[PDB]
Amino acid sequence: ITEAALVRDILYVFQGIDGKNIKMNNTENCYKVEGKANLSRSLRDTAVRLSELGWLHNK
Amino acid sequence: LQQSLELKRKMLRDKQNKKNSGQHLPIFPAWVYERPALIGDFTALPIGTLPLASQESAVVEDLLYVLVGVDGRYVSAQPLAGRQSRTFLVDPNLDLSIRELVHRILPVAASYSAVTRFIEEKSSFEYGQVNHALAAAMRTLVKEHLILVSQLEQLHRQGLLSLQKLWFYIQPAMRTMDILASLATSVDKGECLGGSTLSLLHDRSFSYTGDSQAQELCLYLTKAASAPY
Repeated sequence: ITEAALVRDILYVFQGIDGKNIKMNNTENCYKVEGKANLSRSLRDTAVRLSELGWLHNK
Repeated sequence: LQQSLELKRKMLRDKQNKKNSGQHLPIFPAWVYERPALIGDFTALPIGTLPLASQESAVVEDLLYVLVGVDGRYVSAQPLAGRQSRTFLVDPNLDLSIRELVHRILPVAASYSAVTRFIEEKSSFEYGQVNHALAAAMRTLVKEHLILVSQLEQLHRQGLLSLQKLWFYIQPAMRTMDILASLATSVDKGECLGGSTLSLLHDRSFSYTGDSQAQELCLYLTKAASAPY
């Protein structure tokens, strides 16, 4: 996967809508991204850091 | 649909035998109810194979049509209309995100189709002067909803509108439509007429006292619907 897709997708995760690559929706624990980009920081760390805005929106 | 025809006549008889000094109490022609177009509600590329941001423009076009009650190419209004709850069928093969956003945008369409049906069926003479003005002042807000979707069509023509911006623009009128549709559901369900549909408009106006986004709506509706009584 590519980060250009992560931007358009996490833009929906701010509204709370489930994403293409970011499947999980705080059902257990919190939002989580599953991907094979294997970008340690971009695929996971930055994405999860930004997803908690969507989690707060969900609450 | 068929079951309303009884109710109208059963009400008419009570007024006829009650009042004989005023004769030949009015009725509308049969086609006023039979014709389905008079009321508000009634080459396709496979959406699977396109890129994403073009699917967005397509669904936005179909939803801008749905807001006025007319069907869309990729989204259909289900014709069941059982009980009163309108339902819609989005195309099965879409991007999950866009599908869910379409579902979250869709309740204003279900809360427009019932709102127009209420205005047609409860604007016949039989339901009474108060139930007439309730629909007749709900009808002005239907017009203003049409104004809004016309402006959205202009913006969409200029390629300058997206589904995410649509989401924001339809929030103020989503509350309007939800208040009108739940209120219509209650008025029809209780078979309330006369002052029974002037009590319910008082109690729903107490219901929201600090909101002031729906309170002005309800206060205006009752100002207009209490002119008859």
